[PDB]
Amino acid sequence: PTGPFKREELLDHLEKQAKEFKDREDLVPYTGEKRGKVWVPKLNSVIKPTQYKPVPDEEPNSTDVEETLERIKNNDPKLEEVNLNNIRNIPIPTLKAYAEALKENSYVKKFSIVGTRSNDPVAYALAEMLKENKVLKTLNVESNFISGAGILRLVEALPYNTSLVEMKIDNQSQPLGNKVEMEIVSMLEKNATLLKFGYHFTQQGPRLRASNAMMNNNDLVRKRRLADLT
Amino acid sequence: TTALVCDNGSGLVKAGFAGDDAPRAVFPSIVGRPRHQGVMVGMGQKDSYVGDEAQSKRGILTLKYPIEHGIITNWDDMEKIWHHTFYNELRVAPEEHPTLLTEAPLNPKANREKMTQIMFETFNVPAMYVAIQAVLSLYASGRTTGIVLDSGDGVTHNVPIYEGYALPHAIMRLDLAGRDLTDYLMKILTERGYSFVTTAEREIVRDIKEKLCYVALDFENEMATAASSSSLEKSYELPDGQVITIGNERFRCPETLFQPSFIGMESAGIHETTYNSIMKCDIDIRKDLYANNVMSGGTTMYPGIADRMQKEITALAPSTMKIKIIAPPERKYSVWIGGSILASLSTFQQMWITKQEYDEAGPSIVHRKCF
Amino acid sequence: ETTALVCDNGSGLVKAGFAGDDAPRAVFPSIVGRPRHQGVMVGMGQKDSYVGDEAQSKRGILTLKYPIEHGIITNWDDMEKIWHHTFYNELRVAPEEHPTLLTEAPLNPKANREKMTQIMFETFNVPAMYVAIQAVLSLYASGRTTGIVLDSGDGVTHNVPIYEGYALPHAIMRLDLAGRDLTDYLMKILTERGYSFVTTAEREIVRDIKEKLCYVALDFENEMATAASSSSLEKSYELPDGQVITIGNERFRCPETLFQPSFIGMESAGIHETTYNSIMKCDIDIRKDLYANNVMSGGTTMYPGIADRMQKEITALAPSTMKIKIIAPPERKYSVWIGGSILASLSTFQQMWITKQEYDEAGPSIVHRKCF
Amino acid sequence: ETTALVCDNGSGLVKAGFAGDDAPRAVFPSIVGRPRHQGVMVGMGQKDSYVGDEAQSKRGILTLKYPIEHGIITNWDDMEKIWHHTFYNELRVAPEEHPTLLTEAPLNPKANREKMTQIMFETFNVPAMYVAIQAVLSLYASGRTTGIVLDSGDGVTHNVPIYEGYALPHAIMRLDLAGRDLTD
Ligand SMILES: Nc1ncnc2c1ncn2[C@@H]1O[C@H](COP(=O)(O)OP(=O)(O)O)[C@@H](O)[C@H]1O
Ligand SMILES: Nc1ncnc2c1ncn2[C@@H]1O[C@H](COP(=O)(O)OP(=O)(O)O)[C@@H](O)[C@H]1O
Ligand SMILES: Nc1ncnc2c1ncn2[C@@H]1O[C@H](COP(=O)(O)OP(=O)(O)O)[C@@H](O)[C@H]1O
Ligand SMILES: [Mg+2]
Ligand SMILES: [Mg+2]
Ligand SMILES: [Mg+2]
Repeated sequence: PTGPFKREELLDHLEKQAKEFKDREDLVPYTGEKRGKVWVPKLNSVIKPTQYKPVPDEEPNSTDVEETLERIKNNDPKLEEVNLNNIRNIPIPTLKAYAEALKENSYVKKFSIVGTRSNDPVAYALAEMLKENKVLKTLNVESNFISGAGILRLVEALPYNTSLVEMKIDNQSQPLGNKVEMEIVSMLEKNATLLKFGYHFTQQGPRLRASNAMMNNNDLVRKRRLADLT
Repeated sequence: TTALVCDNGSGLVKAGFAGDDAPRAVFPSIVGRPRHQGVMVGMGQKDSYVGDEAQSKRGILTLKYPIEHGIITNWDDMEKIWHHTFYNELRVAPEEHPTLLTEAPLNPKANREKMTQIMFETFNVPAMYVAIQAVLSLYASGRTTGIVLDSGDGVTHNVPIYEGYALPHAIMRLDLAGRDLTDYLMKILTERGYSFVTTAEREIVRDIKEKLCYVALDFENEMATAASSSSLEKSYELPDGQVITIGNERFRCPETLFQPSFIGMESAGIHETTYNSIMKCDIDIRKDLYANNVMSGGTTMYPGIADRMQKEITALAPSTMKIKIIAPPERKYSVWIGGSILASLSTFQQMWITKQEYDEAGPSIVHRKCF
Repeated sequence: ETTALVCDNGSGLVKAGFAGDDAPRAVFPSIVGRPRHQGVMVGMGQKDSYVGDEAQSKRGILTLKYPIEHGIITNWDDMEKIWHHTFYNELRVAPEEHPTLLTEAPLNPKANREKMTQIMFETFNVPAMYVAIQAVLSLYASGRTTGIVLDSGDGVTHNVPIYEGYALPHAIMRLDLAGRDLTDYLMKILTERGYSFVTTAEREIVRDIKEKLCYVALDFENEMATAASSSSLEKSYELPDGQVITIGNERFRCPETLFQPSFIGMESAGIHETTYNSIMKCDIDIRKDLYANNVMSGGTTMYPGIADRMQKEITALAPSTMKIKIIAPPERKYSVWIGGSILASLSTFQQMWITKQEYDEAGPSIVHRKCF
Repeated sequence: ETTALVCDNGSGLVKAGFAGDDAPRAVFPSIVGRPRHQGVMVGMGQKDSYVGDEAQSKRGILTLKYPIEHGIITNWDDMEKIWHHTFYNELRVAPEEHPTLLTEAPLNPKANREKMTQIMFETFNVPAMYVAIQAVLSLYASGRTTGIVLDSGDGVTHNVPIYEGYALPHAIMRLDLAGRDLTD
């Protein structure tokens, strides 16, 4: 329209505008005058906290995203643990590529993507991956920006999966919603394999349904440990 | 005998006459004092400025906000705002007119007492009353039951109300409102290459906010549309004739209300605080709360905010619920409008605290009257 | 030869140590901290959490969650993190060669006890474990057999009366009002003086203010009038960033919610009324013995005005021909743990453990037939 | 008109109506509700107390008290409120021209019956009133003369045996365990 923004012209105009508005002289001055009736009725020490024992920091996650993705694509036998926690600026197609590559990988048993700003496409892709992959044991998607729809799709993948034992989904940026929570526990009652589900429920109903489902699955573990004892 | 209605907010004073359909005076809440660019505070020259004058000579005036997050904290500067409101904006003699004031949710007892003391002892008004903002909004809406979302320039509250009895334990306050949204819009315009960091430019930024921003129904879809095409962009003509183009800033800016991490602040969004407020209220009355979500205040004026709120509450609540969001077009001054309906009633005459009642009872009467 | 472990997992704090001692070895807050969603600090290459003191030290970039709400374990993975931290990081011990004693509040879900047994036997596998009621341990630490225990912690406040070793479960009372509610009320009422504490890192600051400066008034209205008259009850507190705040009546308005729950909108009665109602629901011939043996336990009972106030209120409610005695020892914050150390040291208790063979044979349901 | 009134004030419900009918006209819960929160909206037909169905409908902001506990009237002002409601608001009748029949559980205190008589004759003044045992009425409705009645309501559970119209008071049994205890 008018080309590149000329900030100096705007500032000059604004200052010109300000110069031309002088104040008015119709102000009744504030003197603090009381015109109504005044009503008449008829060792210190600053304890500072010091519980913060400064346990040291760690070392930033040195994983090479490209190299690791290449190893997962190559089905590298030496690669069992993939930890992509707290790595800055991982593209959404890169995470989707990770999820696509993990479908046929025979060797990665733990996968986590905490605090990588992952959203619903990533969760959808991971959901698709979980229907096919038969080796992955641990999935941690905590502390991201995945909505209720992504989580729903994830748990809708669970009856086509018999290998995952831990799903951590807690501390998403938005509450999942009561309706979604109901469909989630409903799906949890239709899988006998998952042993830990990381999520702070809001409603006591699904909370207890989930608790009973997990106790049931662990008791199936107990009973098969008892039956195989000759 | 005509009553006055003064609604003092964090950003704007709205003041006028009971019975009118809109406030006659609307002006910012900024006390402006001489700076030290040259010499000290000159004696005899006007030692303070309010509203428009303080928003004009801004460059040489330290601006203050006497009310901070809806609570009166500088009583001298409050009394100043009030004096200027009576004498220099409405142009009335206060002793001839009953004056209705508003207060924030969960305003401390001592503030109500001090407000009462100032109204009777300084300005010698014949009568006064103090009504709770959110309650006035629900009154104006025509209902006796609902949860108010009141969001202005400085503070947002959720106030659940059932059959005339508000619920103090369930009120939620979020310190995120219009001024934060202006700051965020300024930041992302600076990011795009429009560096509006002067106090002069601030007005322009506020105008862009009030005219071109909207709440997206599905944010990430909108972001993809804005990245994939120019179909959501708008031109804006600046006061000097320059024309700028803005894109996803239109809907990134009010998204902060739903996602406060955009400005750092780790609080829940207004949909989550709304839900949490409802969940602190007893199981029985909850259903009614869901059916009467009333939006009040200027920061609820963004197009599309009702549909987005409807979606988030719908997905956050049990499916069986009837969810309804009520967003009157006149909600920007609805509090004032509520006051206008309030004083105009034939039944309101005996509700005022009179001067004689104050002179007999003292500060006490404000709580010991209509609570 | 194998030393027994005593672990008390309350709503707010974990007190863990070895049996036969006098004080717990590890006392740490029961919180799990997770990364903030603000992308300020991404460089910290951790796993996915911080637990305990480490979470509290780094709280400026963390979101803090309590795994237990109102005495009920709501998240079990975070509970596993707490137990792993208190076994391997704090006590510096290997769990497979030490029996474990755990505690539970009365009128809790059965599933909580079952899953505690299941987690202790299948993930942190112990030779034996035993679950006990907290008020029985408090009475064990008090040295007597008959009494009514008011145990108030971070999530629950429960009254349990016991006469000659027999408990009366129909007179057990439970009130969901404890230290965290008082912390929230203090956060709400500090906004009256212009101080704004909102974030979970500032909640710990408010908790410290409550632990250091609050007390229970003997008469509420007289102390309010005294505070309104003169500034003799006002104390100053220094914030971590060097700011100094002054508080007056908020010192005693905060614990007064324990006697007037309607300050936070609850319809229930105060702790004195609840204690009197628990006494009146028992048999007539044991009430006298309950009157002389009011036993206070828990960290919420540590305010320096609460015994005299409770005695005054209960003496007002009870008949005038009765001796009302409040028993408030100085070490009552860790009475449950002390009782657990007493219980785990008895020679007559060693046949009441639940071995791994019994758990394998019976499953996670023997905890009702073996533990009270 | 002189058409007698029949009112049954149990621990949980009030069943009131006119004699000669088949079903009670007004069946409403025996509760009194009082507000516990702070009122902010003036007027709007706010009451300082609520009785019956109105208290049950608005129970989310009220504290509900039962005037009768285990068949014994513990609060008398609330009982006067219940009787005023069931005379003037529900049955829509004037009490001074209708005899009243009231019910009482066995083995109750005498003071309860005395104060019921005093209130019915000095505040809602009736030409006549009569107090009857509930189990005798239950046997009356069953159509027979001999039987043992187990009457269990909201506060009491009592057994009364009657043979050929003669009652045996030494075999009347009373247990303070009923619906409210099961609710608790
Ligand atoms: N059309 C609009 N779009 C977006 N924001 C608006 C619009 N109109 C007003 N606002 C914002 O609302 C604020 C006015 O709210 P106000 O009525 O003063 O609330 P209160 O006084 O209760 O705080 C202004 O500061 C402005 O930033
Ligand atoms: N000196 C004190 N004064 C008042 N309250 C205290 C004090 N010390 C601790 N507390 C409170 O006690 C609570 C926990 O006490 P305790 O019962 O030992 O832990 P838990 O509830 O986890 O079993 C904390 O929430 C804390 O606020
Ligand atoms: N269908 C039902 N099943 C079980 N209990 C019921 C049923 N209907 C009513 N009740 C119980 O009956 C009690 C009151 O019964 P009733 O004897 O008619 O009233 P009252 O005890 O006041 O005379 C109530 O406490 C209620 O819990
Ligand atoms: Mg306003
Ligand atoms: Mg405890
Ligand atoms: Mg009956």
